[PDB]
Amino acid sequence: KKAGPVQVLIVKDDHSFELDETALNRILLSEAVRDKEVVAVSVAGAFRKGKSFLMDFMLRYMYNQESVDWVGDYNEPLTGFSWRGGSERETTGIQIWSEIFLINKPDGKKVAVLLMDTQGTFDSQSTLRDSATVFALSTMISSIQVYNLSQNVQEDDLQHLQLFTEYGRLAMEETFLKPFQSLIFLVRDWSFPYEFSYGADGGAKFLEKRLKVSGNQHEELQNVRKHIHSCFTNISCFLLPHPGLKVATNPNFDGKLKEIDDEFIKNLKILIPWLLSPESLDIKEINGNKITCRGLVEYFKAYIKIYQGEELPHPKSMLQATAEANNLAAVATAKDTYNKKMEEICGGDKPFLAPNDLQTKHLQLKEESVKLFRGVKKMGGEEFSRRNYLQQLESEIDELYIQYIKHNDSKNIFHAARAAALEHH
Amino acid sequence: KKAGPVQVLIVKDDHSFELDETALNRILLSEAVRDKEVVAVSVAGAFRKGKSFLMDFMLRYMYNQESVDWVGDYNEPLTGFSWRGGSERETTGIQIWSEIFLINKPDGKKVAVLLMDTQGTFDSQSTLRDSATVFALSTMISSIQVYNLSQNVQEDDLQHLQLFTEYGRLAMEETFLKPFQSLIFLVRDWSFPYEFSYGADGGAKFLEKRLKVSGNQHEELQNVRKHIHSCFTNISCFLLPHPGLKVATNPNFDGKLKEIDDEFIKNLKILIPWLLSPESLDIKEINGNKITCRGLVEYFKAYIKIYQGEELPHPKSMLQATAEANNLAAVATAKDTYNKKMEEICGGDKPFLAPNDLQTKHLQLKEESVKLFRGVKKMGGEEFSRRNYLQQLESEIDELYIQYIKHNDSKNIFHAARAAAL
Ligand SMILES: Nc1nc2c(ncn2[C@@H]2O[C@H](COP(=O)(O)OP(=O)(O)O)[C@@H](O)[C@H]2O)c(=O)[nH]1
Ligand SMILES: Nc1nc2c(ncn2[C@@H]2O[C@H](COP(=O)(O)OP(=O)(O)O)[C@@H](O)[C@H]2O)c(=O)[nH]1
Ligand code: ALF
Ligand code: ALF
Ligand SMILES: [Mg+2]
Ligand SMILES: [Mg+2]
Repeated sequence: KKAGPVQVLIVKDDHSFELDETALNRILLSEAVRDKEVVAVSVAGAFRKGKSFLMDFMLRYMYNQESVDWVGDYNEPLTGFSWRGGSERETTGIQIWSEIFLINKPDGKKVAVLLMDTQGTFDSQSTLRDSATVFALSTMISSIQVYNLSQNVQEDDLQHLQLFTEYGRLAMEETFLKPFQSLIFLVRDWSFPYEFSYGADGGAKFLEKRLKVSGNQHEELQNVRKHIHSCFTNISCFLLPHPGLKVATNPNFDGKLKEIDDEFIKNLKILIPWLLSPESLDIKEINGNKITCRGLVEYFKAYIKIYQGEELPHPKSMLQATAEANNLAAVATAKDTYNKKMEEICGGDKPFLAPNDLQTKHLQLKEESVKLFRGVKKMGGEEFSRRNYLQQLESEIDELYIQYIKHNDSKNIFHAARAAALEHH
Repeated sequence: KKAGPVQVLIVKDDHSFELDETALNRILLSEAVRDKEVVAVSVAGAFRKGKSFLMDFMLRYMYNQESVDWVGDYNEPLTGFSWRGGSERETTGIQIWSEIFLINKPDGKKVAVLLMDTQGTFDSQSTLRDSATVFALSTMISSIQVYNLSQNVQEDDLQHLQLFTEYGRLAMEETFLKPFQSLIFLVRDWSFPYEFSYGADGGAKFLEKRLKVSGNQHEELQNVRKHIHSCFTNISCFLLPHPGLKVATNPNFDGKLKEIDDEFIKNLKILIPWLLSPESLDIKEINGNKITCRGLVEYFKAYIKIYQGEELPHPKSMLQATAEANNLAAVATAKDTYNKKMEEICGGDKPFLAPNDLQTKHLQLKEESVKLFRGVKKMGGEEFSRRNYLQQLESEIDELYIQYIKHNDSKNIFHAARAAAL
């Protein structure tokens, strides 16, 4: 059996997740690797952006780093993880390479290298939770996360990175250390080498500016950068040239280097050993402990079990989350107002109210609190409120009303009995 | 007296917005155009994606429409709205062309055409509110919005469009009609003509598949699409080839067609008249009324005034907004828990409680509700909860306690004169 890609995290059609433990155990629990300290390299980011393609050049280096020309014969097609053109996603879930690479580090340590390829985020078959779970899991498992971006590092990219890494952090053991190790902002099709050079040095200068935290920036900009810095012990950036229009657009392209732009190739041959050379391979650490292949299986099972449950808050889009916050805040105000107004008429220090007098004032105050809730301008507007929050508000007000019923009754328990006795009299 | 770009929506370093009303009035209130029905064409989308570059080719068409060679001499630099390479944003706010084009529609109606160029969203200096205000205002003002995207239409693109259009709808008057008119998904650097042909027909098939609502689709995917369809009376899509690496990467490139990929040019010459030909020009309508240039000016002013205040909720990042929702929900659960636990000992059907016992049970139940609040897993971290919600929750529980003191005291009454009489 030849080495090949192995699907380990499956996303089902109903957006539930399954770990193929058998497949994962077969690769990571073999006698040759299971007790080896593990290096886990992942690539993640927006879909359809060359992630699998890049990983297959990483495989070439992993297999041929001892040869003079690891990058390959210029007529050799690019194989391994499945990659292709087209606007529909190819990789789903998380796949790993079936052959764990045993690599000697300069300090004599023999480490196991795992390569992890991921479903691109934001394809139109996936919920936000699907995309967040894949990104979070790949970040939580990897010791090197290659965050693959197109053309630029935009503010929505940083917000997505923040959301996905937060989602990962929420599923992890509490720790005083940073949750993750190495992040690489890999910018595909960097177009401004005259501004910042292709490679890791122009990348570092670009990203140093782009991620810099200033106490004088708007807190929204500050906090996304603070978050990202807090998550990773090392953050780097590599700017890659466009690979040429043949790579991007020719359907007959199959990965041959003779059809890839030369400056892309030069930088690819710098990028890959920079990421993967024996010196650069950071052993995976979780909660301050170096992890073996066997222990990584355990964390993969632990982490996925959390995401298969419902302990964590659901990832929400900007509009959904803001609409919910807007509605939650207005429900609280409307209910608080109903409470305070009811206290004015049937608080503990107020006289007993006849039941239909209490009912009249409750119905009026309930209506006033519903009109107040409805009047608050909220994202998603009236339709989202009515379907998801109005019934909750009216129901909770009703509950408060029944409490006030009992409070009020307590002040004159014989009201109805005495009334009936007196009506006869 | 040369036409040029005019900054009308000014964005300041403090993230405030200013309308240059003098400049806007000078352009759209002149005698020749003030009473004409207006067509407003905007381009909007992520920053650094060639929006101003595109609009400058729109300018060439708008001036040289009658000519077969409107695209220009192949040695002519591209001028108009400022465009350039570099990773840092150039256009800010909203600028318009100072010359309003007068066009005869096929039915003989003469309309005024306004061209709007916008600050790309998500640049490194902008809050989400900044980006949403620009995108929403340009959508609310334009009758044709070219949503300029790079390479593909991704689900986050649809979510951004939903957020920005929702933010626009929030500032508009209630209506029984769709709020906006024409939207064009312009996919720059479309790389898969073997899957969907370059141009409008390939774009239509591609976008139809992207925006289709299906019954078996997760409702989160359904809902963003239903929103987008509910917002626009016409949604189309154009797939544009990459312009060539020189356009993308050469710092001396200045817009000469001779340095632009011929297949890009071929589709560009189809795109611009497809967008801007007299038949294509959609007269701006707001809530079912066609708008004039003078009417459009008032809406510029009215809409920005709404965004300049705080009547509306602010757009927030996914994490910020989720953290707030998570904490608001946990606060409500904590207080609701305290309420129901207090009802078990001081509800109307419970006996009078000695004040010291009530205090002790309050203190315990408050602490339980605070522990509940703090233990609930939330986005944003424990410090966000502690700094922004914990003390208010404790204070609100303290207020509820006082209500319960009064309910409890009502159960221990003694009237000395009544007792001595009894
Ligand atoms: N524009 C561009 N295209 C690339 C690059 N690298 C690979 N491609 C092309 O991008 C497409 C998607 O590749 P793939 O690895 O399957 O993307 P993935 O979905 O992110 O894994 C293929 O057609 C590749 O030839 C790049 O750096 N820039
Ligand atoms: N890749 C690519 N670059 C383009 C395209 N159109 C223009 N450009 C380049 O994009 C860069 C930014 O253009 P500009 O109009 O200032 O972008 P804007 O910020 O969206 O207004 C310039 O270097 C243009 O030469 C396109 O279709 N594809
Ligand atoms: F679109 Al992909 F791996 F991100 F096929
Ligand atoms: F980056 Al821009 F106009 F969107 F300069
Ligand atoms: Mg892939
Ligand atoms: Mg611009």
